[PDB]
Amino acid sequence: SIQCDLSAFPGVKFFRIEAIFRPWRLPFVIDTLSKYGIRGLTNTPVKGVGVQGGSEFGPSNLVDKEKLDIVVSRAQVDAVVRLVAASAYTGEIGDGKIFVHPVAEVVRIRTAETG
Amino acid sequence: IQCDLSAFPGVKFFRIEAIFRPWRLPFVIDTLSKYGIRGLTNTPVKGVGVQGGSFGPSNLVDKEKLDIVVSRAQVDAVVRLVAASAYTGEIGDGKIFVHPVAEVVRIRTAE
Amino acid sequence: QCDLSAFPGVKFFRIEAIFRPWRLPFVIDTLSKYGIRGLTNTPVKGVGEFGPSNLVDKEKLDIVVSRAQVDAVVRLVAASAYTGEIGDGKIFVHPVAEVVRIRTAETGL
Ligand SMILES: Nc1ncnc2c1ncn2[C@@H]1O[C@H](COP(=O)(O)OP(=O)(O)OP(=O)(O)O)[C@@H](O)[C@H]1O
Ligand SMILES: Nc1ncnc2c1ncn2[C@@H]1O[C@H](COP(=O)(O)OP(=O)(O)OP(=O)(O)O)[C@@H](O)[C@H]1O
Ligand SMILES: O=C(O)CCC(=O)C(=O)O
Ligand SMILES: O=C(O)CCC(=O)C(=O)O
Ligand SMILES: [Mg+2]
Ligand SMILES: [Mg+2]
Repeated sequence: SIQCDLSAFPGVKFFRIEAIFRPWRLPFVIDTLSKYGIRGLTNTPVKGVGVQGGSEFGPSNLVDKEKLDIVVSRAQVDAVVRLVAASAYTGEIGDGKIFVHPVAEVVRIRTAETG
Repeated sequence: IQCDLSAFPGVKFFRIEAIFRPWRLPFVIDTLSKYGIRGLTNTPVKGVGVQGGSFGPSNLVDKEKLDIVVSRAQVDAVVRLVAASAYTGEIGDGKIFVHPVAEVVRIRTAE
Repeated sequence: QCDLSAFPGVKFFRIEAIFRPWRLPFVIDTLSKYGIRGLTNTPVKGVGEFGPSNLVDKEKLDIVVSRAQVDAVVRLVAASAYTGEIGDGKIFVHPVAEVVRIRTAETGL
């Protein structure tokens, strides 16, 4: 099981899960998150390369990907990374990468509610 | 709004990322520009919050994102500015996230 | 010499550069030739009765690297995205907690 190392971020309450994967898997990934009860997410189309350099490389070799950013509590990181990795997986190069980033604060605009 | 940055001692810069209704973008940008905040970066995005949209990809709602990097001391004020201008009073107004930043470099004058 | 000392223990960092779109091919070429192991591109807009505003297209690169590579990569990006006129953009360095490769479940490294 995926175990994310958050030890260099003691006291951080919230993390951002940034998942970049094949565009055709977006509905699967979203269904898996919806079923788990995910409390929100943001989707952006991006382009990129990993270790294999696309397709040296140039802009023409960058490959279309879908990105999701999912801010979750610390306690939910591993579960959510695991769900997104499992849903996005095919077993071939280019299946994606997940970056976990620390978040200092969350503020709901409608209410001014923080934390 | 008070922002808890105690977990990041010694961090000098933060990124304020606001995701909000597209129609409020000109209001948010005007309020920030008038207050003297620069370096705004805008990306259109699609999303859901706690109510699960308008769930599947067709329930994702268009939103506008604005990212601004400020110093630690400026976070609370800039967060408040953004919140006040994005506000409408209805669910779906948006969220603001604050993120630590290690370093800032201006390309035109990089050493 | 990027000051990463408020991030003890953090292994990976994200280099985020926002710059003129016409410089994209050259930035990519430079990083490719130098041997970069990954990047992500996003188009974004800079913000240049309501006051007079203008949205200006820019290109964004996010490049996650190990600590040791941060200064070299920042230097190459700065040099390739430079024109010397006002409006060249900015580079930020952000801490990253974890990196997971989906195909393999491999983390870290
Ligand atoms: N170091 C990195 N920095 C920023 N973005 C990255 C990086 N590595 C990968 N990405 C992004 O994630 C996408 C998917 O990467 P990819 O799945 O090809 O990873 P990889 O490490 O090459 O693994 P694999 O060997 O399975 O292909 C890339 O197209 C790019 O958008
Ligand atoms: N946990 C999250 N992770 C990442 N993005 C999110 C998260 N929650 C909200 N967002 C982004 O912010 C947008 C606005 O969220 P919204 O304002 O609906 O927040 P909410 O917590 O549901 O507040 P409210 O009850 O006022 O609707 C979303 O459409 C999405 O793009
Ligand atoms: O993204 C792909 O579909 C293949 C290319 C790849 O894995 C890479 O550039 O790392
Ligand atoms: O974004 C909206 O307009 C309403 C939907 C919502 O608030 C949500 O999904 O959380
Ligand atoms: Mg790859
Ligand atoms: Mg909502």
